[PDB]
Amino acid sequence: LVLSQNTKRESGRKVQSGNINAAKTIADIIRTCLGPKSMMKMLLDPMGGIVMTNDGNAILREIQVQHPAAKSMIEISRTQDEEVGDGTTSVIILAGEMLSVAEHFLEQQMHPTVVISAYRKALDDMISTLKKISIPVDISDSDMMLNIINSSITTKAISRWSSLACNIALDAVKMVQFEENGRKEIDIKKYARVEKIPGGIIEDSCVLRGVMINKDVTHPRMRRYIKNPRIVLLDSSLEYKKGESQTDIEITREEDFTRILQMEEEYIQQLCEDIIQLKPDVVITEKGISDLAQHYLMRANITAIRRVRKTDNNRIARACGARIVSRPEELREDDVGTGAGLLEIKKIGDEYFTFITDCKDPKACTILLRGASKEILSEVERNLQDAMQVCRNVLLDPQLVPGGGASEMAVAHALTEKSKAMTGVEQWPYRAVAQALEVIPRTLIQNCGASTIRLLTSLRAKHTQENCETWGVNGETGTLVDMKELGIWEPLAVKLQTYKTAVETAVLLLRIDDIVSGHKK
Amino acid sequence: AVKTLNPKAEVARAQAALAVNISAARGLQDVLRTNLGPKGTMKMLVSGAGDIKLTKDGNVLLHEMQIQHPTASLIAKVATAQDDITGDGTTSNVLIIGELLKQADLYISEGLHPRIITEGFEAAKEKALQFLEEVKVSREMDRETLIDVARTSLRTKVHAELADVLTEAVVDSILAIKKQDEPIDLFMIEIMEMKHKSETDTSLIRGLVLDHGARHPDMKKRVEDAYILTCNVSLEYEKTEVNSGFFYKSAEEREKLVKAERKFIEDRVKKIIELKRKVCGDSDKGFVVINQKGIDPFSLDALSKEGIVALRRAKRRNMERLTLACGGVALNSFDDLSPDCLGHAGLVYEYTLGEEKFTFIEKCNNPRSVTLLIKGPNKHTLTQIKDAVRDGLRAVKNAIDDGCVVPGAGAVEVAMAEALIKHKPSVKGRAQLGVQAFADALLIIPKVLAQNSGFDLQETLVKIQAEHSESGQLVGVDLNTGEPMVAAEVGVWDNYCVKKQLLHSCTVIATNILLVDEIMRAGMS
Amino acid sequence: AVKTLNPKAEVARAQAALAVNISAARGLQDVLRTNLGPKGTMKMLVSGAGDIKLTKDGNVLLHEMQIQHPTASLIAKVATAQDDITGDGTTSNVLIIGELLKQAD
Amino acid sequence: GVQVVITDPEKLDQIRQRESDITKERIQKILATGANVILTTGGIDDMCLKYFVEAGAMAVRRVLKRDLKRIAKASGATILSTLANLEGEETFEAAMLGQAEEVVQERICDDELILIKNTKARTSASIILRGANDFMCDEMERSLHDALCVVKRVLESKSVVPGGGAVEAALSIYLENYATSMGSR
Amino acid sequence: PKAPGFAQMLKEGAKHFSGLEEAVYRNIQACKELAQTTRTAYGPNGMNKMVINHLEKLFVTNDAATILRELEVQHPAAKMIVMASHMQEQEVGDGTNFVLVFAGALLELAEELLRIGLSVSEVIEGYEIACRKAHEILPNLVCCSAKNLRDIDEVSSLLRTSIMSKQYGNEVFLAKLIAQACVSIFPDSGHFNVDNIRVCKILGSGISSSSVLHGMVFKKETEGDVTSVKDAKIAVYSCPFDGMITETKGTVLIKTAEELMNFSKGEENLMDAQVKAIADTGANVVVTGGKVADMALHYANKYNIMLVRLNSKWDLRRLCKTVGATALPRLTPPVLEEMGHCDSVYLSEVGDTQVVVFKHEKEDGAISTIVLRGSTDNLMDDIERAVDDGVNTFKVLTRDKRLVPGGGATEIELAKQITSYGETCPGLEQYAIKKFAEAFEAIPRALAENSGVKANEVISKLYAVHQEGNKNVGLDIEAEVPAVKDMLEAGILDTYLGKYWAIKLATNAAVTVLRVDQIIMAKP
Amino acid sequence: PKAPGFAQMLKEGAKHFSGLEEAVYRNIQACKELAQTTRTAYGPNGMNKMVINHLEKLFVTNDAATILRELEVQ
Amino acid sequence: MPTPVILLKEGTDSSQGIPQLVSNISACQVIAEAVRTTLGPRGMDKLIVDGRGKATISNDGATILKLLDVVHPAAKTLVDIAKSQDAEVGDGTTSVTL
Repeated sequence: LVLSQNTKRESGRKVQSGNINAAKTIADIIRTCLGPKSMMKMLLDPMGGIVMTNDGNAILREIQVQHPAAKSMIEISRTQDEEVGDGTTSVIILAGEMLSVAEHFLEQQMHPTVVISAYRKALDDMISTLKKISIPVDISDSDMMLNIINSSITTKAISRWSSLACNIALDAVKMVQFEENGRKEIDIKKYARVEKIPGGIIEDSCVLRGVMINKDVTHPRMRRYIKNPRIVLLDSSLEYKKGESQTDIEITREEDFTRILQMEEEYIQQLCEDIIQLKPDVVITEKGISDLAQHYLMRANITAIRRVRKTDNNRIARACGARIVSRPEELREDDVGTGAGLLEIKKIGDEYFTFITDCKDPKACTILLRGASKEILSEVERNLQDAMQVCRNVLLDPQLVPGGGASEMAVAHALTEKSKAMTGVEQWPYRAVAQALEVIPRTLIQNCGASTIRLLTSLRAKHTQENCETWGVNGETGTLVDMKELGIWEPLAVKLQTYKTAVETAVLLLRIDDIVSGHKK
Repeated sequence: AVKTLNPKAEVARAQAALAVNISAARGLQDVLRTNLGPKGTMKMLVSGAGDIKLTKDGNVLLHEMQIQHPTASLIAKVATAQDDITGDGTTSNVLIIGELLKQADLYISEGLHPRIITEGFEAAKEKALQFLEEVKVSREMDRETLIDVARTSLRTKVHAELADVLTEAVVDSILAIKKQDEPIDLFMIEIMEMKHKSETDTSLIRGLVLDHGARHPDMKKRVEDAYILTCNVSLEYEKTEVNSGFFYKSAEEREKLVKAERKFIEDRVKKIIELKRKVCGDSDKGFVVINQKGIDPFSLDALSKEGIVALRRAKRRNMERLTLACGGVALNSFDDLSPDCLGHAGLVYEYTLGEEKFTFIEKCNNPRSVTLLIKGPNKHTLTQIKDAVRDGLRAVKNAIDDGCVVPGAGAVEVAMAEALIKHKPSVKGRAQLGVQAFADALLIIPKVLAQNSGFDLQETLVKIQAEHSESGQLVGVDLNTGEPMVAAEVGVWDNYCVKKQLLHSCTVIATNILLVDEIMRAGMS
Repeated sequence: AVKTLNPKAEVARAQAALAVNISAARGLQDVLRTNLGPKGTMKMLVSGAGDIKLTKDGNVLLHEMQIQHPTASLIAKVATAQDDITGDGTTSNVLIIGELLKQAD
Repeated sequence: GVQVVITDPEKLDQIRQRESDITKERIQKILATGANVILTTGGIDDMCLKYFVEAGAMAVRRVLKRDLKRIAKASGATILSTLANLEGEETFEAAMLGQAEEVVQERICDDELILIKNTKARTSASIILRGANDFMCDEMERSLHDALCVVKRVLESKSVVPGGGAVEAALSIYLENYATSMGSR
Repeated sequence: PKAPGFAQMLKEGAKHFSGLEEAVYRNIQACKELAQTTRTAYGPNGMNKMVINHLEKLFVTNDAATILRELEVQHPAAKMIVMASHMQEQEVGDGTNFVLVFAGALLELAEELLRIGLSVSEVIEGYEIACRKAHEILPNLVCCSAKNLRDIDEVSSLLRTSIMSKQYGNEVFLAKLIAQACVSIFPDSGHFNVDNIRVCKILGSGISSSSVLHGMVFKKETEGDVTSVKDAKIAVYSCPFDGMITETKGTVLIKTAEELMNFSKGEENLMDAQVKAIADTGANVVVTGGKVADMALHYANKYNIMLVRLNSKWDLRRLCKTVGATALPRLTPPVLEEMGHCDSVYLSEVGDTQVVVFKHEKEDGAISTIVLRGSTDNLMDDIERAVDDGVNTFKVLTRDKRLVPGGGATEIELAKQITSYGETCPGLEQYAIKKFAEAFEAIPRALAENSGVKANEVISKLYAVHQEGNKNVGLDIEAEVPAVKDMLEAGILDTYLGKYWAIKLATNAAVTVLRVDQIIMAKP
Repeated sequence: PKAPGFAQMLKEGAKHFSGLEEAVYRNIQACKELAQTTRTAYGPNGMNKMVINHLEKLFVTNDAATILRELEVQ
Repeated sequence: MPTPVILLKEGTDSSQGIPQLVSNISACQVIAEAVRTTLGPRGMDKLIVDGRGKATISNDGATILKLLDVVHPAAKTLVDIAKSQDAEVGDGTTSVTL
């Protein structure tokens, strides 16, 4: 007994093949799921719930494994998803297939390092390739973005509802631009709140010029409908709060006890008049609310909400532009809840909701999702999440790529052009990666279900002519289609990290030679 | 495949899970189909805890029928949503669902790829809703109009007599509910139930009833004229929020400390009593108080010597109904006390039942909050009718909500069918198949209606499958002779949005349901 | 009902058992429909003893694919006659059978 | 342990008042210097958060102790365990400030991390890692971690040895001859 | 073999029932068990029964509801009919027996028509309409609507039956005291609340020695003296008898010496002043359940005062009304107007039980108490149980009016009348109501069973003698004469309302239990 | 969860394979093992190999069939 | 897999009628025999020790019966009577049983 006492170890080609095999599985289990003709998957969470979703990330984010590289592959999916959202429909399927041929030189007894060495060379040209075949686009033009978005969203079940989301995604995206960074304003998708409510229909869900609250007026006498209210964000509580120094009182005389009780009354009321002195209309706080003050604030006919979540308070603050306060005496009128086009609290059906509309030029907004069932809704927003995410990426770069595999073949021959001109042993890996690229349109064929081999050869044959690069594969006809008329258009950066991620996967798994278990720490 | 990845994992396959899911609903619809239709049978459930049901609304059944098949649980959710949307027809909704999927299966069983049929459904609903939109009957809020609709809905659950008794109360409530623009159904609707004397005598009370009584024998049980105190501030003792350790040195002070402690609440109650005495200088008038929190016995005694009715520990919503009842000004601070802040009632007594106490609010001049006091012979039945009640109300709220109305009893579905069957392949052809079954699936409602009614299905459908003339009518199936019927003439109706949402709900359910291939289960231990 | 007679007993019901058989046969036919036809594929069977098949005549397959559903075994017997009668289209018979009941259902 | 005992209720409001005003005045006293960036490994209260927003200020809570030490050495700041003076009053001095061209928090991998550019007091260097998975980054930094040391040693010792195993190639033989010198076993 | 298939694996282990089979058979059989379970129950000839609970506690009983409350049933509909009667007793009192009988017979007959193939729903309608008609014809049988509010003799004669019903042995005693009980209470808090009567069980001294007191009792101790006064001055305090402890912590703190001397002395001194101030009002007896200060009772003993201890909230609430005096949460103010006032109060020793006596004479109306004497507490529990049910009977008697003839006679008219309406229905439902009429035979039938004589000819004889309008003659109680007796002279009457309601509830029980077809049962 | 459904319980416990997946994947890999098992086998430069049988008998070998004969492959 | 619904809980025992009734009559007769010898100027007394080991002699059967922790119900009634009579008059409680 020597080493680690029942911790398994393995080395070399068996390890190499094993990682090769598992990824082949890993990619394979999803190859059905990309494309406008994709499939859509529903999952068992371990604790009983159901998630039905086409986006691969969550699928893999909902996958438990034992082999490591799969879990290693797992994070790669979620990372690009996190950074890019979609392509997760494709990136891993690219990834394993890259590995799938990547093995093919292992029997060639070629040391992987060079094979890596070519890869880093390969990606460099690839990035250079796409930059050459990218297309900048105006960002002010809405319709192309809408076209881009549907081009971006005509892959998920909301396909039937492209018009709504495209504008829906655009509107919220546009209205989030925080210019205090000079002209380096940055949008946020955490101020892009998403609210899913069942019932109703997709058509009923809409972008709200403001915020929605799953709470109610503390007191009936406060009005449930106001045009141009003033809103207060009291970070502090509204009631008497501990004297923090383990304070103590020793009364001796009778009136003292009754005196002090008024004093807390007095202390609370004190707070009330400080509030009213700014003539506010709406009271919001993350903590509780004294009803006795709430009597006072009722007495002032000033709308009040208690115990509201902080992020919403920020978005509420970002809705009406006011700034939150924890100090009623130090409350400042520059944070008057002005920027409020309409105040209301509707009844959704068994739930009051808070309706805050028509801010002048709001920066925060929540999207109201009104559908059939939350798992349906949750599926929707994931697609929405991707939809909005790519748009900001479009707002981050105006340069666009034609997808549909068109770009893929473009590099493919381009590397082939590189390949033949780059004589040496490394040449064969170089073309092989190009050989790897061709599968994605091919995969698209199967999801359509067409004669993949013939179409692919023709497409490559089609893309042998330099005059045409937008020739790609239609989702439904399964026919060669120039993209310009087809309009499936994509952010270049989306494809960059795609290949960037893809190749990173390759090298990382390739240097592996060994497995060690049972760390026990 | 991924079994390679995980041994303990479980996967299905495209062909496999597809059949499983359709098999799942096909079973699920089979059980529930007994119910919808007035002739249908409600079902009784027994908890593992031994509790008891007598229900018919499927959502209750689905929510309580312990099943594990996932699609059902998914279907359960939207059905619950529909319950949160309208309340009945969830019955039909699932019956719509599985039957569509069954008809859906027929074609894919012919190898048809489902993606095509979905689009057929997509087109199909559109034309249907297009028809659905135009065919709804714009109707005013005529008492009878809703009355029939209420009777239309309520018969789904209970005796013809029982709902008829129930029908009058709900509608008049509805009449006494609106501020002509916006109902919320929560405050003005009080649903309280007593195990008392009948099922039928369950009635609207023009006033309000409370779930508790006075805590003192000298407390007046009954008062002719009630002047109302709505409040929530505790008149129980309280000691201040700061650590405040006191001592004394004399037992005389100890008593002096006794009186001082009480003095604060002493003033509190004192403010009211003076107000009462400022208000009820007359002997005839009676003064009542309501607290959301509790009340000191000494305070109780304080009121007792003044013969003051007061109540403690009310649910946070009751005072709204109270304000919606007596126009009373619900307050916290009694220093700012005004007689105009008061509420007034024309009559109050208390009703003692069993061990509990129930309190009665009567004779608002213009009550805006009312109560569905439920008189009960049997606990489950109270629970049983209540669902029927809440269902019945939510029917009406949409019914008033929509200035239009759908004639019920599935006359629409044939109308849907004929119009939809009257659709050429203006579609790309292959979709006309899915449309055909989509239309085909729609006729289930009368089919099960006849089935639940026992009449032979195939012949009756053909019978009613006779649009008569230029007046090809909205013709229903008779629920007792299995014959063509004008639901409008006989006053059988339904909420348009009901018809609206259910189609939408089911359709979206359907397409995604057909659009899964394997059901994954690879979770942690 | 007869559970009163016997606890360890098992019984079905009209809709129930009916539903069982159609699914059994329909389930049965689905497996074999891959077979008949020159473009069809023969199937390889593996004995628990390790022996091996490459046949497409389902009679061997049915006779050798261990099933517990009785109607399927019921199907096995009549097919066993048919192969003893002619040998092919045994395939047809069962596919004929199930799809017949399918429409019947 | 210092207990607060009240026999005269009349000043508890004033008591409770000052409880935060001390923090408030400390906020005011430091702000009056005009300082625009602050770190505090200690906790930061929302009262302070509100006040700094009124200042439009910049603040950090719960920063790791070592980095702010690097910050003070970088920016020229003085890390301050408290406010004080050689005289008893806790005072604050602008001379304690640290200085740098521009500070931004930036969301990399959708997470806003704070950047410091060009402290004039002492030039600083930090490195941002980009990679595919968390598995890749934490290893490559170790190589980076080792990467620094070797160069540091080269800086530490202005002398080099050729790589690629020449050492023993020379050593083996030179010792091989040197072995014959001893004549022992 | 060994391999059936399932088209619905919906259930994780649960009971799906369907096909009407359980409805047509199992539901019916379950109810039929209940009938046999308590078939012997009703009858002046019906016999008592004992059970121990799941906690193994004896319960000798003649009432069905109590044993039904003692039965952990598991079948669904069984409980329904159980709980139906459960409220019915909560509604009327006795009847538990009968309605259960009603439950089965209607159930027992129903399946046969269901077995005969009549529509399940049609069964409801015929059962329903018959019930409504049955109610309709019911008042036409009321006789001797006794009116005297506050006589002993009328009411005792009336009340005898229910006591007779569930206790055949000792009616004469039980009525007169219970009649004494009803008369001793007037409408004081409003029309003789049942709770206005209190029951005390004392083993030993067999039942004939049991009596009723015009006041109230406690089997409780005392701390000072023992006296009863012709003019009793009763002191009532939910307040415990101690220096009024401020609920918040005032501990004495001293800063000089003499406070030690002063405090405890005054601590004594004011307690003397407190109790004296009480005595100044002449209060000779003080009551509370709360804690008593030792010096305080030491002072009360110094002042020849009586004390009461550890009583529950209900106990004071009972007593508070007895002399009509107010309990005082404030210890000091021995209010004259709110001061206790009794005929005589002392401690008695009965059955080796220290017993505090409130022997009272109350013209204004009092909630008196009944003394139970006899050996087996098990006897007491039922023997109170029956009297309690009689108590309801008087109150239910006191509800409205209209004695009606008991002893099955009324049921015989019902059947014939309902039979008579049956053929005037004509229609497929006619059999159901025809069966509906028939089921009422069970009562005298069961009565015959509990009489243990050949029923059917008695039924026919009762039929025959009922063909001449003889609504007052009914089933006798006699081995010698298994034919008939006239109830009116026998005084064997009953309540209109009790018969009225029990008819309805059993009706409701049916339609419900009849209503359902297929069931689901999760694993417990 | 914890309860998927089966459209065909035809099997009392056995392995049914379908979808070409085994053919396209599992069939191939097993074959690929055999290649890997004996890739070294032939060759003047190919080296011998030994295996113990189930009955613990020694067999040094370069001939594939004989060593193949020693493998209870499943 | 349907199952008939039971009436009450499993093992909820019932035995009815003459054989049921007589069993107690024997059981009562069983009781007295433990007290049969007891009362009498030349009568008898018993010793019973608890499972705790604390022995207890008695001549008053009611005391003996109280020691005799009965499991039969109807017999406990007999045991109750003793307490009543003992709470009333005392020995002959012995007789009372007989």
